[PDB]
Amino acid sequence: ENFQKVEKIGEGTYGVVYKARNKLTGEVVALKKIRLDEGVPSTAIREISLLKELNHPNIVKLLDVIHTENKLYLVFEFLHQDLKKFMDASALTGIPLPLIKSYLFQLLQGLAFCHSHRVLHRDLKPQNLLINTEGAIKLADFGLARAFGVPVRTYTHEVVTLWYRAPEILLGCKYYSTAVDIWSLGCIFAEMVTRRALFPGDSEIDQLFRIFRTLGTPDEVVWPGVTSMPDYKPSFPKWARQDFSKVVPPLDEDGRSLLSQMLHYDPNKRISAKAALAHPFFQDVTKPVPHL
Ligand SMILES: *CCC(=O)N1CCN(C(=O)OC(C)(C)C)c2ccccc21
Repeated sequence: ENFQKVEKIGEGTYGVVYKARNKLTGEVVALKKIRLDEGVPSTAIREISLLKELNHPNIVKLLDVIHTENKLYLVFEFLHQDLKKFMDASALTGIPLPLIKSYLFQLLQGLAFCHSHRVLHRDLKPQNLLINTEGAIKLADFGLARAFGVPVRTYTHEVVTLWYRAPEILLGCKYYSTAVDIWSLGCIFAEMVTRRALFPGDSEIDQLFRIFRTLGTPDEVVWPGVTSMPDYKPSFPKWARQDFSKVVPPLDEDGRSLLSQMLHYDPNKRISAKAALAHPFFQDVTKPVPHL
């Protein structure tokens, strides 16, 4: 083939991922084979084709797409570590706040770009945020969820995490607005600051109830229309809202204000990526070099 395996990077949502070298250019890449349940779906065709052109410095670059033997191989730029591993590596000391702020600022730039082209991620999580040794962070697998769907289990039966999923998806609404990615990024922001996942649910109802226990059980006052969501139940227990001061210490008041806006229940109220970039939390943002 055009690409020689270097080693297995891991299992992805849709198939195995290898670090590979392009024979002709000598470039090293992450090669994702997409295994689906007849030919590639025309939905997958339309979506993947848009992704080759959706280029930004905070989006992992899709270098090429090979479609052969009725299967897709997506060839991505290679980055050496993900945020999940970097957070685990930093658990004793935590990621320094100026670096958290830089990462959040760059991720919001990537989101602002994709959202302005009407593309969303829908499955943001620390595993698909990739970092280099210079200070950049990039969104991986952008757009793959609309192209292929989000499965309950991966092809190797691993459970797809619910910890970053927005409440409107958990309540069964099948319209995903760009707000779903702001929610996930807010959860990741809180996790970087506190060194603990914010809502580590292990089932859809456990995920919802963890959200409710922190933010209050939603009602029509805070989220007009919530009681019309397909999976809303009037019998959900009523929990009161906790103050964010207890949820993300030692984050400052600007950071807590930004977080609360990214975690509004109503997707119509939730801050957009563009507005979030103008928030005073980023007034003193810098681009540090990480240790790793
Ligand atoms: C999943 C569809 C959706 O966008 N919905 C569902 C209900 N909803 C809403 O306002 O419904 C009426 C009260 C107008 C019937 C709502 C509200 C906020 C966000 C998303 C939705």
